[PDB]
Amino acid sequence: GTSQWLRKTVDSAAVILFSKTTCPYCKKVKDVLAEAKIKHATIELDQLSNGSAIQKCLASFSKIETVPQMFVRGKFIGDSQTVLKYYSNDELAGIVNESKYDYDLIVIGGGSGGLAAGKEAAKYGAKTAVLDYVEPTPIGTTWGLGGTCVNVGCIPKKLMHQAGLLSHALEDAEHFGWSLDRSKISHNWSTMVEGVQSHIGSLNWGYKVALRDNQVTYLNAKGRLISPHEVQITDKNQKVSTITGNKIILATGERPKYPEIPGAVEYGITSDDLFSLPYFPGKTLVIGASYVALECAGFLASLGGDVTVMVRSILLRGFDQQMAEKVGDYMENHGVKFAKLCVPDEIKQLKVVDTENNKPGLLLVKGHYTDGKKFEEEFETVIFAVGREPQLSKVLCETVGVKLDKNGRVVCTDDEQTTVSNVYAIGDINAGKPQLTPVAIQAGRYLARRLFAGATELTDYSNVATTVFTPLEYGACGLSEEDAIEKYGDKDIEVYHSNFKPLEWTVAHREDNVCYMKLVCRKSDNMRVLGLHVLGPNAGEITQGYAVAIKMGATKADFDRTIGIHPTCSETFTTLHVTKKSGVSPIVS
Amino acid sequence: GTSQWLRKTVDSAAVILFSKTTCPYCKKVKDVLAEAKIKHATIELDQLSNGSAIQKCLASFSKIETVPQMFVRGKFIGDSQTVLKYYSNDELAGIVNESKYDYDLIVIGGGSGGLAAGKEAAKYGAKTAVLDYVEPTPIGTTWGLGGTCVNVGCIPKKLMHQAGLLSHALEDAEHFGWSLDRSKISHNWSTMVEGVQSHIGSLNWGYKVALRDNQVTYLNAKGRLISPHEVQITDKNQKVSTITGNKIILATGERPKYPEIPGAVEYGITSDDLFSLPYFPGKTLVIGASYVALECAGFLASLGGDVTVMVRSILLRGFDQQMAEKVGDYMENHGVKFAKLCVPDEIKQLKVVDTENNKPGLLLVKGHYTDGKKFEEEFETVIFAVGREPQLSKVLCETVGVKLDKNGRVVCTDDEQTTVSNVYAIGDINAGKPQLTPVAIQAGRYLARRLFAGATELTDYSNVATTVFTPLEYGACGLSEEDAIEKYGDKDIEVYHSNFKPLEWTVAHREDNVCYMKLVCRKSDNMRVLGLHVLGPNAGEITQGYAVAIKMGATKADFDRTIGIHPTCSETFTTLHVTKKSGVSPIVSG
Ligand SMILES: Cc1cc2nc3c(=O)[nH]c(=O)nc-3n(C[C@H](O)[C@H](O)[C@H](O)COP(=O)(O)OP(=O)(O)OC[C@H]3O[C@@H](n4cnc5c(N)ncnc54)[C@H](O)[C@@H]3O)c2cc1C
Ligand SMILES: Cc1cc2nc3c(=O)[nH]c(=O)nc-3n(C[C@H](O)[C@H](O)[C@H](O)COP(=O)(O)OP(=O)(O)OC[C@H]3O[C@@H](n4cnc5c(N)ncnc54)[C@H](O)[C@@H]3O)c2cc1C
Ligand SMILES: COc1nc2ccccc2nc1CCC(=O)O
Ligand SMILES: COc1nc2ccccc2nc1CCC(=O)O
Ligand SMILES: [Cl-]
Ligand SMILES: [Cl-]
Ligand SMILES: [Cl-]
Ligand SMILES: [Cl-]
Ligand SMILES: [K+]
Ligand SMILES: [K+]
Ligand SMILES: [K+]
Ligand SMILES: [K+]
Repeated sequence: GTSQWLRKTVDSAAVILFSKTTCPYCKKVKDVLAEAKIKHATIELDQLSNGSAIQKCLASFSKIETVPQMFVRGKFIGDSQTVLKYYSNDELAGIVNESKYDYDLIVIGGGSGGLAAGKEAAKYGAKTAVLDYVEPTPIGTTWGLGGTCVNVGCIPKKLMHQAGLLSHALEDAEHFGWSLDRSKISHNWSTMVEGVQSHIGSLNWGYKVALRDNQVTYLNAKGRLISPHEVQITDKNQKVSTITGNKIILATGERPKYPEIPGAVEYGITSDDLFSLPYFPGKTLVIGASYVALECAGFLASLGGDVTVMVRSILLRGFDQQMAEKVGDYMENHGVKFAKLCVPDEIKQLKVVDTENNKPGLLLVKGHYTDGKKFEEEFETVIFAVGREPQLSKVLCETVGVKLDKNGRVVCTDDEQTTVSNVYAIGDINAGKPQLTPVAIQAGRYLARRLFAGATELTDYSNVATTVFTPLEYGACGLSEEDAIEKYGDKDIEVYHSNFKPLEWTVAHREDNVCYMKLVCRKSDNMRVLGLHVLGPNAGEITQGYAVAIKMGATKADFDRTIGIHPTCSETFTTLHVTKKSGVSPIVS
Repeated sequence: GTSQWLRKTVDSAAVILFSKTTCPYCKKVKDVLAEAKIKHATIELDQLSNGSAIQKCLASFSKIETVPQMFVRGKFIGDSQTVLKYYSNDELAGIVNESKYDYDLIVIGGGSGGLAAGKEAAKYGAKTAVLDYVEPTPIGTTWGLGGTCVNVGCIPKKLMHQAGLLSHALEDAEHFGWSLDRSKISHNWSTMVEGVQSHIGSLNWGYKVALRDNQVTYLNAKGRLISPHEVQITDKNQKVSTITGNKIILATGERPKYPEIPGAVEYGITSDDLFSLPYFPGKTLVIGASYVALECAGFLASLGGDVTVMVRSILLRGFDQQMAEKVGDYMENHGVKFAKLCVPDEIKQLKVVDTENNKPGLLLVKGHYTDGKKFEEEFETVIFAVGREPQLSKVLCETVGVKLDKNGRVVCTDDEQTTVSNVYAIGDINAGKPQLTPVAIQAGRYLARRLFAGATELTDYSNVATTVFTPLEYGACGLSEEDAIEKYGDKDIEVYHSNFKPLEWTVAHREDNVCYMKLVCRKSDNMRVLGLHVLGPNAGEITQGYAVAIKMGATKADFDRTIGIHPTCSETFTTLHVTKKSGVSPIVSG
């Protein structure tokens, strides 16, 4: 069962060397290639279970079983003697560039997955193109290379979150003996946005150069797949040309949804517009209850905003709801208001945005609660966070035969492969996968290795940790309590929980018994940890490490036998004893 | 194999119930005991590999193989019919108190290990006493129940560390758009100490109540083992009485050493004195280079102190020295000066401490460098951090026949047992163990279970993670790079490293490529992680989780196959690719 792979590897590899670590002639070929700046895949037969078998099977393609053996785009070019010849003749350099296609890999979308998968392909000799185009938001907002995370996501939102937490640090400082008057300290939104944008601008250029450095051809162009190897590009001048590629990776991501109600698109904004917004939003309504909505509501309120969240049903749908409710209660006792069981019917305009004076406008939101009562209040700014969607109607002609699911997302096999043999899909557009930056990065790299370096390792999308950067952070890894109970049954679920108080909150006179953690375990499987959950400061930092134990199948005994680091929030995970079955209080003393 | 256990368990258990989960009369006995507020051990025979064998073996002690079966201090009390009889007659509270000894357990020392081991013993019906006495420092400083960590260690030092970090928070705030000038903001030492001591006072009281609530007899008394079951106590009035215990746990910990040079004891202080000090130390010398010395130097400097560290040899002896050097370089570019290769010869006094105005005095430190050159500078305050030592009775433990090693520490087996069968030792006095609070707690609890609840689980003292709360924190778990190379050979050691920059430092205009992490792995064992090391903010929070993966034998492949959380410092451990062998640079950029 080796030859299936060898055909797949040889034919799709751009430049590949079948080698050994202990082949003197394999060393000479490697050394030379590096001097000619010729990048390539290297598969070392002496470090594979099936080494013998592959040597004998190469005979099909090369007519010989020796090492080394260099291939270019499916074609055997030779052993060490033949490659050195072409080098001293200078015909080698032009041989490794001979391709049917302009490009070994075209990547449509220069975001988290695209950039990762392009840079990795180029490491193994792939003639690579990244296409990126940021279609503007309704009010005109646009941005540079990087994707959602870099420009309008993880990066700006966490920096603003940090702006938020420093507020409490100013509070905490007086109690820890510092002589500042927190009451006479205000926040300048423009100063903050200047700093955030400055950093994004440098990430934009950083990514431009990363591509240039690794000989990846960046085109600032809308790409459209008109057939399996043809990509139709459209540049800033509307100049429409075609470029050919062997392997196509779709990596186009998603954009914010707007509710289908009058005034939404005209008068309100999304996350896309928030992170470069030139004026303070002022009195703000966030419509939606996802991590984006509460993250944004949280930081706006911490920067002295008047913030209301309108929630259709529940907070953080898809997350453990005990933890979701605790996140919401924190925000509610710390200045964020909620309109529960409420939807928007209409956005009406009272004042237009004053670009002259950097003020926002003024809007009237009409809505209604589930019992039929009316909602009617003024807000300076209205942020929709009611979901994100792909639009491959833009990007793939429906006639190419890439099956999309009911929600517009690409249906892929376990190796990111679409219904077209040479076309792949990664990141937010890959149906069913968790919509996270690190997941788009590991998927994109691991795919590029499989295409261009004969790797077999697939991405593992299971037990992917997360962190919601609400004023009080919520980290998690694996199943919500409710999901564990549905899958294994209540009699098979043991839940260990405890409140805690960060030592930093003691002198600072913050709350006892609001920070909280639990382990959802499975009795019949040695109390296997199915779910880790924590609400407190630096939840991401706390949670991350445990993701490795959970991947490895950590049991409750594994948490117990580990010794804590003192003093930390994290340590309380090493001494949990109170079960939900016991009814004993998780408050601590 | 199993009757050996049953003898050991039944004999040493205070109150124990041989049970099953699906025994209706076992439920009735349990329910009743809980109503009578009678705490006890429960062993469920139907949840053990060896269940059948234990039922048949009870016949030696009880004359029967039924469940349930209740025992008190090695005496069979009865089956369910006999126990429900004794309950309705009210003879039952009587029967569970009968003891040869005043106490099932005396614990000498009410610190991290002692308090943990006493509270746990009482959970399983043990008649328990905790003795705690704080001998005052040379200047007279003293404190409440809780031990070194609570009053003089982890708690006050991290709170002062937090005071330190908020300095940077004030700086970072201006850049994130907040309208304060760091230059017009100073720190009040007394305000800070007031709040820290307030918190310690609440832990002092908290611990006193936790003991009372669990029916543990706290005695504020110097305890002394005069024989294997007899403990001689001496209260604040010098009233010298004796109390008997079945099992004795020594948990007396350590106190600061002073160098044998003139003026050290008279004119200078230690960590014990610092955390309640009524005046800002001002221009300060720390002698020593341990985690205490650099932790204390770091926070003093951050609170506008003029701080110098005198280092005999290297920073953080016993820790990975690449990481130790990087911790020191941070402190050096952030206001801490170092006198390298230097020892103190003399502390001379120029002014006495000004108790009138709560300012310090003034001292002259005379010392010398390893090349022979002189050292002479004025300091307002001089803190010794040159080691801690067991203050254990040095001849008494001999009279009793508890072997101490050459350094004053108790030589124990892997089950915390001393050379006297009924006497145990836990925490910093236990020779060879890591001197850490959570290690003292785990030791104490797991021992109390083994004595009073028939547990067999030992403590695992290996790969116990640490965190040095230097202004830039250093977390670690397992072997230093140099220790791994010495044990396995350099050919077999692969080291993955990378610099990083916290996103929080980007708008804040702090350093690129000073934060640093590495994984020391073993090539011949699937790149098994032998050591994780990290210098950045929240190092303890970062490090903790990985301690569990390493305990379970995490490989590099295990870190790679895990997906990162973005954006965090921790995630950079899920994508390390640069080896030290390759010579490629650790430096990064977005
Ligand atoms: C507000 C917000 C906060 C988030 N916070 C986090 C977080 O903290 N942590 C986390 O892990 N994830 C977070 N995410 C999710 C994360 O941003 C995404 O999972 C990730 O960016 C998606 O990667 P991608 O490459 O699939 O798509 P994207 O990063 O969206 O990249 C797609 C790119 O392709 C462009 N494009 C579209 N069509 C074409 C075309 N035809 N031709 C060329 N280019 C095209 C798009 O405009 C974009 O530049 C957040 C998302 C949002 C919206
Ligand atoms: C400055 C400093 C900072 C530290 N920071 C940390 C940290 O961040 N994290 C960490 O894990 N560890 C830290 N440690 C170490 C930690 O404090 C110790 O490991 C821990 O205190 C050991 O607990 P123990 O029970 O062994 O002894 P202790 O906690 O010291 O308890 C011993 C107690 O017994 C009393 N005693 C002694 N003899 C008698 C007697 N005959 N009768 C009655 N009472 C007696 C003593 O007065 C004392 O109260 C720090 C230590 C210091 C000095
Ligand atoms: C994820 O989007 C939703 N899925 C649902 C599934 C079942 C029931 C309701 C649901 N509501 C939403 C989005 C609206 C909301 O979150 O209230
Ligand atoms: C434990 O203290 C020491 N251990 C050593 C071990 C081996 C060699 C030298 C040593 N010097 C010290 C003394 C403190 C110091 O390191 O400066
Ligand atoms: Cl750009
Ligand atoms: Cl609860
Ligand atoms: Cl500084
Ligand atoms: Cl920070
Ligand atoms: K759009
Ligand atoms: K706590
Ligand atoms: K533990
Ligand atoms: K970084």
